[PDB]
Amino acid sequence: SGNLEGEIDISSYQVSTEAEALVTADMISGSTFPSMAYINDTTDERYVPEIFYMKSNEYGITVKENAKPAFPVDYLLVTLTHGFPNTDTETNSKFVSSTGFPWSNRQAMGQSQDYQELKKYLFNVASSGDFNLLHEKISNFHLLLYINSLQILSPDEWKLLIESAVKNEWEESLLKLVSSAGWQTLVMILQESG
Amino acid sequence: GKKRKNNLRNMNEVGYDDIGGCRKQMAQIREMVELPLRHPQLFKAIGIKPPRGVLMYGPPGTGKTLMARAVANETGAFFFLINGPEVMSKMAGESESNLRKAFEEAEKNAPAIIFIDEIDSIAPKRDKTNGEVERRVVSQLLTLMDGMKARSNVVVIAATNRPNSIDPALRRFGRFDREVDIGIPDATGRLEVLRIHTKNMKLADDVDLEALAAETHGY
Ligand SMILES: Nc1ncnc2c1ncn2[C@@H]1O[C@H](COP(=O)(O)OP(=O)(O)OP(=O)(O)O)[C@@H](O)[C@H]1O
Repeated sequence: SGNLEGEIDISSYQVSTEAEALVTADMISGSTFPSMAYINDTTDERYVPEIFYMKSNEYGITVKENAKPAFPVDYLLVTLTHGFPNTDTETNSKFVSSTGFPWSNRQAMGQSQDYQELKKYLFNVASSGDFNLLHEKISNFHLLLYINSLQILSPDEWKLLIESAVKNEWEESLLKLVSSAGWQTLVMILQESG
Repeated sequence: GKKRKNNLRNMNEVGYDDIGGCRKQMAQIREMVELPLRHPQLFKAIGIKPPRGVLMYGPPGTGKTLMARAVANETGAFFFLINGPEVMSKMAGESESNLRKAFEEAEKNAPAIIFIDEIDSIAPKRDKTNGEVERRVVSQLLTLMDGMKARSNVVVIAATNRPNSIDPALRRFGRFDREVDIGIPDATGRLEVLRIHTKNMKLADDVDLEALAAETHGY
């Protein structure tokens, strides 16, 4: 949403265990006031008792106020803290990716996964070698999902592909995959396709 | 005119002319309140520390509040009123805040007068102070009065029904040390009260206010 200074900061939250148990029995709904949540009625299926929200006043005394019409939702939240891994290169990530092959269903923009994009992204590396370059091009989450959806490779071929793309020891598995018949057919058709 | 003064001449419109039949106690309270505030130079010249607290008491309906308000208005000093009930009706932990405010505001606007009406309802006899809130409020009042010695040109007046209804700790040096007793008036006082009250009624020709004053005893 953005911080107090006008940036694109990010915040993480988590609803309490009673809000989780309140919504299951309906009993709550959004209100025209953004900060306050409404309360439903005692119909013939759902029975809602009187709801009190407890707060402490400036004099250190807990005060219970009936809130049938609406109550603030700040009593139904717990705040987490986000962050990023230190600049020290630990490289415990599962993918050197997120910049390349287009993501999931973004058809609204020009990001439309298709055979042409594969032919332009994952073909020059497969036409030259440099197994390291091929590995760093093959370790894209969305690329793996897309090739799986293509269903050209059989389940065992895809299992060895994922373990080649996500496991720290991939030389032998990468060689087996690139030598596999399924991968050979995939690359051949990809080259033939325009 | 009168009272710092038709222009020069509803509880801020009371003066010494709205009180009758209490010359002695009125003189006592005046000489105890006006002089420290109106003329603080006398005490500086003679090198004494005028007493601060004043404790009026008497049967209800004797005009204690009337006298306090009249003196406050005549002195022309910042007047702050404290009522025992309304202070004691606040939520727990807020009565002490109200007392602290009252006293800080009075100090910051010296000269000032603080009138604690019905003080026996917030600092009752120690036997009757059964409860954490009662003890806390009594202690806050005692602390405020003790810390007032540094404060100057501030006078505290308290009104109670009997001397034996307030906490005994309030009647010591540096606290409500001066005391005043209001009694029922005599025939002359009752006649003065009747003339004060019946100064707007459409009395008939055959009125004998002297006869009423003679007949009305214990009023
Ligand atoms: N000389 C007088 N003495 C007493 N009361 C008088 C006198 N002249 C008028 N009154 C009227 O008598 C009534 C006195 O009520 P007042 O509130 O002053 O008495 P109180 O019981 O001592 O006060 P409180 O409970 O506020 O401390 C008021 O109506 C006042 O106007």
